[PDB]
Amino acid sequence: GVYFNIDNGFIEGVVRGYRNGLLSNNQYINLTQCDTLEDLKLQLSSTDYGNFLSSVSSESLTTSLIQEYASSKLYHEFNYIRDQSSGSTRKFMDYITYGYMIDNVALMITGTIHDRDKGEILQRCHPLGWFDTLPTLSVATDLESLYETVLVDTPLAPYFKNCFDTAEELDDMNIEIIRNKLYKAYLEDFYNFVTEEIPEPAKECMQTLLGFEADRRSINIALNSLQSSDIDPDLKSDLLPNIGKLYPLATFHLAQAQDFEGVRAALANVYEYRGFLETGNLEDHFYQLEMELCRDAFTQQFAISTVWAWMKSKEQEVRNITWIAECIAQNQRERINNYISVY
Amino acid sequence: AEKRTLIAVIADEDTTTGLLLAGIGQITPETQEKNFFVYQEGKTTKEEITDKFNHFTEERDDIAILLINQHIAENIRARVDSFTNAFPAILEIPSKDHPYDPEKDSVLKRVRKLF
Amino acid sequence: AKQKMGRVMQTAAFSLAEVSYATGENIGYQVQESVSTARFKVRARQENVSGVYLSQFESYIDPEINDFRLTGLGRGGQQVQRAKEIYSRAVETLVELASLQT
Amino acid sequence: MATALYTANDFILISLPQNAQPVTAPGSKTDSWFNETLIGGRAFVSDFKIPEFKIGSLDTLIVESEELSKVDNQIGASIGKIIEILQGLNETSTNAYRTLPINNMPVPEYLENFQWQTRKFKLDKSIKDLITLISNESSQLDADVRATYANYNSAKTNLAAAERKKTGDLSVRSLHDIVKPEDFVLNSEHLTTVLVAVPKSLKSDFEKSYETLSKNVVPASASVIAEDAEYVLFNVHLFKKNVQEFTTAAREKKFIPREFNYSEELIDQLKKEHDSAASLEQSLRVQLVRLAKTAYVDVFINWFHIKALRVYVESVLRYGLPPHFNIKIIAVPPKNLSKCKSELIDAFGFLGGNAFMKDKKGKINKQDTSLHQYASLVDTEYEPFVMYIINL
Repeated sequence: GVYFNIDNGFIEGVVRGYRNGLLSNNQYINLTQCDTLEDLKLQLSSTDYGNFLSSVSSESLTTSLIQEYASSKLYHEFNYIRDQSSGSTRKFMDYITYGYMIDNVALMITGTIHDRDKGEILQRCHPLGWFDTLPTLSVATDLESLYETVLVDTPLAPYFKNCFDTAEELDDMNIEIIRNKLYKAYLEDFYNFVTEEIPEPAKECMQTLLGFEADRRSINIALNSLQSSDIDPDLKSDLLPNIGKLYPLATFHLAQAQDFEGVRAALANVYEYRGFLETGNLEDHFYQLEMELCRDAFTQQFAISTVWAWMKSKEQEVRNITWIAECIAQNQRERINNYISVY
Repeated sequence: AEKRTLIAVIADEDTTTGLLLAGIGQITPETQEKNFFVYQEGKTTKEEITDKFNHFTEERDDIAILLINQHIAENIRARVDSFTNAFPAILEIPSKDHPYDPEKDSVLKRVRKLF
Repeated sequence: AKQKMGRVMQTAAFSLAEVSYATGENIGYQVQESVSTARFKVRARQENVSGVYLSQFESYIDPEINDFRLTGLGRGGQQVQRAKEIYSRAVETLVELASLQT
Repeated sequence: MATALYTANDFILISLPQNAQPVTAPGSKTDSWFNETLIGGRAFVSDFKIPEFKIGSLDTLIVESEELSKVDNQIGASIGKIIEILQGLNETSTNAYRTLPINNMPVPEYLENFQWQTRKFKLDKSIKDLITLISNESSQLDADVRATYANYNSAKTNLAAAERKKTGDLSVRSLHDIVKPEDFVLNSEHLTTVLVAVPKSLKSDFEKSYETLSKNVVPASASVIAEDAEYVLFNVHLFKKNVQEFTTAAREKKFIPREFNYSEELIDQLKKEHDSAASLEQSLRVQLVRLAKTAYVDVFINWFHIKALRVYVESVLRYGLPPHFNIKIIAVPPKNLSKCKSELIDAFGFLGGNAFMKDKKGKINKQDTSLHQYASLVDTEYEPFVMYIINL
């Protein structure tokens, strides 16, 4: 914390200011009391969202347009913080967007197998994961002619190290394999970047926030492989990241997990993930643990992990606002308090 | 008789995705054509709904039930009213963001005459 | 039965809309590409109601496909898997009700 | 404002009882105060008293206020669209289309003779239907200007697309301004012509190899009929069986074949496609500028109708006795609006309520939760006296 504020003095204090706009529990209870999407817009206008839906005017206001604009101002705030970044900070900001570039690659090359139009499969793409040759993934079908033509000049190029193209072009079954393997190599590279060049207070609390991403992705790969996959464990172990808290003993048992109990008995030996697969919504368990790991990353001051802990908390805020606005527009209020608020 | 086992969809994009998750349409193996028509508001043609309705009702006889959103059915009303058979069945079910409205329903018009 | 079907479709339809915006991508394109069999099919049968035989449908679920091979969207992927579970049940209500219409 | 006026002024419409008095500087007649006192005597005060309307009931009065508010925003919206379409077209003046004198007669001056204009609106009619007529008129006009522009934008895309087909890059261009029977054929029985767009680097390689690329090629036919800065356009005449082999050999070599036929219908259709797109855009263009202009004036008179009626309706509903109100429209010279509004709030606000008059200079606007609200929809603070502010 003695050399932090040279290049990161202005960057943190604005992100710390962006943290104070996170909605508290009372500001969520005041949103669950709304009756109309217009009343929810006017309730959000008193927060730090104020007049972000001003160009809508009560007629074209749907519950997806709120999720569009509330996330769009997240993305513009992220771009403003990234434009003032330099050196290792700017590289850290780029490494965050690489994981959205991977999702936009895997969403762009499924819109060409199904022959859906290129102008409408790109408005569903993520704005932070934009690289200049992203629309040109609609030129080929197989993996080799999409790597060697487009994805060499991208920063996703070192991540195609284990994607074995056996000259089968593309179905929907192997694009998910390529997606999981790119995200695996990306989690490896970004963990080594955090361990290598990020300073020490923003190292230990970022290795945990990133090992949680690896553990959640390992459990989701090892649990989605039951229903819509029939694969060997030696080919399944190339999809599980090896940086996390869960790797050396439990991802082996998640690799040969043929049943739901093969996952549950594997996650019963790890201490902080046991009980997730017993009761309740599992996705809510992962989002709750994500927010509890992002809350105590703001409590360490001179850290660049506050950017990660801010944007994941602000994404959870946009998800909670989207869930509430979905509840108060479809007139279902049995689970309106299913939001996640640690702030 | 038992020769019809397919459900065709005429529905808005989000509704057709849902029905398809459940699995009721497909890409036929004898003709290479969907048993679904994906529609979007203000971005697809009035003529295309017409072609799809005819295709599933009269130029297909392996469709058991054709589900159709009332709102979409309305666009192509002449064609919905004019198909009067029960093989395949034509069933208007309430569209998205609309409850039951009796004024868009082809079958209820038929029932009025005689009881 | 028209209202019952309207509702069952609408409540499911909205959940599907929510799942799509929250994860961060449009799923419906990928789902259309993966499907090339129809899981829920029907068997025709004649039931005598009054003098005349009417046509009835009884749905049967055939295990061609279980879900679809597209989910792997990390954390956001659980929202899509659950969305299918809620819809498979909704569609079935529509189908049994749909038989009466015929 | 300073660019959204060029011969207008900005206006405050207020209504007070004929018993109202100023407490800014007591002892003064309301009429005298507006002229002498309000911002250094610079205030131009004009009459705006509109006669009675039938009113059916107390319940119905409430419902009237609801309609006046929504429509008035809707009409404001409709003017926003019309002005946006004129700028879009590239109609900008120094005294129009961003100010626009109502019917080519200054704006403060129009309001001075706006004593309830009649265009199909009658002062002995029922209030409700008139509100509906004014709103219907504007809406129809709004659909008209929008619909015509849509067709204008679409028409422009056809012209642009077509300009590349008549001369541009070779990937959508084949000649059809000119047609000769020794550069193009397809109305033979044995002969056809296929055009090959060959990159300028590859050009010398095309002249050497073309004969050999397929069998039975017309000797010495390869010449540059057209040229740009990326690709060159060639004619080669050959035997009809060879046409498939020829195209195919060529794409491998990395020359790129350009589909053309000496079919008359296609040649005639390409020229016509360009001409017709232009003809269409031109017709739409005149019609659209005229329509926007006519629409503008009408939408403006309707807007001023709503505001005048909305201040009368509000005034009777809050004040009660006396039956007749003293209504004025005060033209504020530019950028002194705030200081003007403050001198009024302090002068007249006392009538509304002793605690309900706060000092405010500039429109205070609140919209945060149900603890702060400001609008005619819902409010929890507002103007204590009846005031609407009109800005162009």
